Amino acid sequence: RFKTALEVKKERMNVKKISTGSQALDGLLAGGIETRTMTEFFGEFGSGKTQLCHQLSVNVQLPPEKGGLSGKAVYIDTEGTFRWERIENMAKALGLDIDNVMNNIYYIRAINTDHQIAIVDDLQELVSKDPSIKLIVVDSVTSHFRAEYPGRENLAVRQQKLNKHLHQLTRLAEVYDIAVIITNQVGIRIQLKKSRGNRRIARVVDAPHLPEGEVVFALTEEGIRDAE
Repeated sequence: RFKTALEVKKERMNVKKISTGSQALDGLLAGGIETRTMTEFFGEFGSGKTQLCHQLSVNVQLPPEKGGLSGKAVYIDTEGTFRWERIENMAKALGLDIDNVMNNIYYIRAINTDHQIAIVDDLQELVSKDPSIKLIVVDSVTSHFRAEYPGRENLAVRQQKLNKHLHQLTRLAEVYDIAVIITNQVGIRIQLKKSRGNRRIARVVDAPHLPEGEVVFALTEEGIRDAE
């Protein structure tokens, strides 16, 4: 039939969140990763940030009753650490179908700063031609900017470009209703710190709607999960 754009906004405006696989982490996130928002995970190598980028990429495919949005993911690789083998282990843990899972994850390595900005330019067309995409992950988003504008001498210029790039990401998330996650090796900012063994701690460092505080979770062979 013939609708009004107001009906279309009401029918589509509902809060969409994507589970991390850990109930505890979800709690810290008021349910999970949210569309129309950019969420950053930052911390040291192995703190959990990239692993989360792999996990969320599969969970997004899960139906709503299982924590996903029956959507697809784009995984933009900055330092070439993306491993399908991890995606493989995770979709297996959930009993999902591997070839399909892997099939629903667009992937690309951004080789340098200009290619990284170009890719992000191109996503509108991609998410435009394919409405099933509900997740964009940009791992180590600052990597190439730090390597291309090194030192506190170039600090200001670096801040300038990055801010611009990250703005494009926000615009994308809000106009197309997509969840964007960026990670950094160091609206919502989450620090990740190594705890004992495979345990890791997550704490809200910036998020006006999220209660400040931290939680504990684990990096397991099956994926992101609650610590034993």
